[PDB]
Amino acid sequence: QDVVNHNAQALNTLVKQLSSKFGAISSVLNDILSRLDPPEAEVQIDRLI
Amino acid sequence: QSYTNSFTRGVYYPDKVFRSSVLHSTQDLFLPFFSNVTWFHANPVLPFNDGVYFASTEKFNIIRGWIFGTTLDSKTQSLLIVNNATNAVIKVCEFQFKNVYSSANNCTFEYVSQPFLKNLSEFVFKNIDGYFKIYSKHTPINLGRGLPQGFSALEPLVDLPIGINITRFQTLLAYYVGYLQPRTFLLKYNENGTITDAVDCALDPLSETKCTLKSFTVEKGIYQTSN
Amino acid sequence: FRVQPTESIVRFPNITNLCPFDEVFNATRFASVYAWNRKRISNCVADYSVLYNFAPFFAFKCYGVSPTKLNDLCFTNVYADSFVIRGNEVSQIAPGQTGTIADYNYKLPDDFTGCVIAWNSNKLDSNGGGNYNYMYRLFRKSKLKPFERDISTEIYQAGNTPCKGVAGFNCYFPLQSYGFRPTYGVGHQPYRVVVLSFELLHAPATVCGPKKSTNLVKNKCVNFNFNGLTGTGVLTESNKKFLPFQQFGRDIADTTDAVRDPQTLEILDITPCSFGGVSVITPGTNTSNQV
Amino acid sequence: VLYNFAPFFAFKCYGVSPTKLNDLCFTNVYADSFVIRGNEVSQIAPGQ
Ligand SMILES: *[C@@H]1O[C@H](CO)[C@@H](O)[C@H](O)[C@H]1NC(C)=O
Ligand SMILES: *[C@@H]1O[C@H](CO)[C@@H](O)[C@H](O)[C@H]1NC(C)=O
Ligand SMILES: *[C@@H]1O[C@H](CO)[C@@H](O)[C@H](O)[C@H]1NC(C)=O
Ligand SMILES: *[C@@H]1O[C@H](CO)[C@@H](O)[C@H](O)[C@H]1NC(C)=O
Ligand SMILES: *[C@@H]1O[C@H](CO)[C@@H](O)[C@H](O)[C@H]1NC(C)=O
Ligand SMILES: *[C@@H]1O[C@H](CO)[C@@H](O)[C@H](O)[C@H]1NC(C)=O
Ligand SMILES: *[C@@H]1O[C@H](CO)[C@@H](O)[C@H](O)[C@H]1NC(C)=O
Ligand SMILES: *[C@@H]1O[C@H](CO)[C@@H](O)[C@H](O)[C@H]1NC(C)=O
Ligand SMILES: *[C@@H]1O[C@H](CO)[C@@H](O)[C@H](O)[C@H]1NC(C)=O
Repeated sequence: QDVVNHNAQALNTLVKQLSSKFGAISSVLNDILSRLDPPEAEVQIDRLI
Repeated sequence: QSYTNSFTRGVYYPDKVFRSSVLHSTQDLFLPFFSNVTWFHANPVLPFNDGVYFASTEKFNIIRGWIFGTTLDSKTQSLLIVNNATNAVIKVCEFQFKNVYSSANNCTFEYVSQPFLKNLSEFVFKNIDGYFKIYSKHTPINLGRGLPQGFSALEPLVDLPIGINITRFQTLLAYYVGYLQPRTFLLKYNENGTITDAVDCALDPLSETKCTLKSFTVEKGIYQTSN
Repeated sequence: FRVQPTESIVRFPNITNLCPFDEVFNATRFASVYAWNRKRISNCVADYSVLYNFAPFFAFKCYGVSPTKLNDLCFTNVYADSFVIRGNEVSQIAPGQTGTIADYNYKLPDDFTGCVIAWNSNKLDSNGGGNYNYMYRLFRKSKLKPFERDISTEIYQAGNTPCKGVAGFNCYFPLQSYGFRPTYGVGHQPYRVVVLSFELLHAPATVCGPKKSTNLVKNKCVNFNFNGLTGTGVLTESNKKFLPFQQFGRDIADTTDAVRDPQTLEILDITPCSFGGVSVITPGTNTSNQV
Repeated sequence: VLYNFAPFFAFKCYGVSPTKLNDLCFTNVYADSFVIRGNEVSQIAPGQ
């Protein structure tokens, strides 16, 4: 049970990390693409990356 | 002007998002569990603070409106909600009350909707970033001290995009008044998306443990909570 | 590999009211800097193209958004702040700026998102009245907080001696009027300035651009744009019981998995299009080239 | 007292905030004074 719980918890944390901003304006890449031109989108995309 | 225990009353859906069978942690302005709420059997002007929880139980519809604002005169804008047997109207005019209003001038925003109002009616008023948010709920209760021990969430009644300044409020004619503090709550969404239970993470060590474990049930042991 | 989307669908509500940018921009008299006029914009179709028919503006500077992308975005609400300033001071209308106008008359937030548009007004504000009497606050005890208006005419007490409400030595009048004249050079010409501040996410979107609403396609991998919510996936009938105030649903991982159609008011479940790894099974190339 | 000497149009501080000056201790200060043209004032900055 501990092995199963550890695997599930690690996967859940990995998925939850996609909701973080990491200093960007948004955590959704499509919003960055649809709101900003490339020269300004690069900074936010790199911060997410 | 007595005091009463708030029990678990004063929980509202913090956002429009739908969730089913989840335990979700939200940091927002809430009414703390088992808090002291003022009880009036009559209506002086009260401070607004961060937000207001309001509860009424009259069957004669004596309570028919609220007034919000800083000066409550024509000097500054004063929000005014008046409910009558057909509808509920909302204005932000500058008024000069005397006791409806002796004079009204410089109206900016108006709104008309279904009337807001034993049958216990609960309301939550917040004023944040130029938005006045009203949450409401109506529940069947029985006779007693007041504010029963059950749990019921307050659905978003209305939102007003009015950027006004509010520091005090007053009611217009047995009602209960409480204040909201910034708290972290753990809400439970059942299979149908209805908030059925909540945990106030600052109530006691057990609730803090429940919030840390993100669960409503805690197994036997020792758990390292906040420092 | 990944299943590629077939179609793209946009679902916007029946709102057809044009946003009142005409009255905001085509106003006979703009307010002064210290009393910048703020108007709320909501529940309308924001066609920014008409803004190009009102002025050949020399500044269209947008923060947090691109000017060409405006017609394809949905906003929850917009603040339109209008005033008249001097040309050389236009650069002070920006986040993280220090100056008399920036700190004492109109201040923008650090996280400000929106646009600023300034255009020429010599031919319309070089006359008498308030046009020549455009005023602005020159002195203040502390810098203005973002989105704050102070129209008080208090005498600024520079010295220790109290002023008692009377202007005198070290007792100045902060509200100083402009001297806009047609004879002045480009360093002193008057410009009309309008600042649009957008609010995204959170509340349901009610200010959207001029984007047509297409048909609804189900059980196909498609791109969907639901009131600015952009995504790719498969839309199906859902058994989720959305409450009347609820718009979209999220899972445990907080990924949008349900959405309410703005027009038909039905609940659609969203499933990501199929993907996965591809593996090549092969005997050694010494044996055969079949895979 | 610097606010009693001039209504300066530029008070630009690098590495410190102007409002925080009254609450800081410095080991020593260099005061460099001159007269320049207005449009050239922007040239008085690091990396110019
Ligand atoms: C409520 O008030 C009473 C008396 O004013 C006090 O004894 C009690 O501790 C208060 N309750 C809370 C939760 O503070
Ligand atoms: C609201 O009014 C109070 C007093 O009436 C005042 O102290 C406060 O600064 C005001 N806030 C705004 C945003 O106007
Ligand atoms: C309730 O107030 C509204 C607001 O003016 C009014 O239109 C309506 O007629 C009123 N209802 C009754 C029954 O008077
Ligand atoms: C109503 O608003 C106008 C416009 O700002 C103002 O001139 C007038 O003085 C206001 N009314 C009162 C009684 O102050
Ligand atoms: C209490 O009032 C609400 C709204 O006025 C109503 O929906 C509900 O049925 C009432 N409860 C009872 C027991 O009548
Ligand atoms: C959820 O709703 C369905 C039908 O709407 C009902 O059958 C079921 O009992 C509900 N579940 C709960 C826990 O209320
Ligand atoms: C403003 O409106 C008037 C009449 O409505 C029109 O004559 C004028 O050309 C308009 N100007 C602009 C810049 O739209
Ligand atoms: C939008 O208009 C269509 C056209 O008939 C109608 O079928 C639909 O119900 C309308 N929806 C809303 C939300 O107004
Ligand atoms: C400079 O000093 C002289 C005399 O000491 C005084 O008259 C003058 O006002 C001062 N000017 C400033 C700007 O301090």
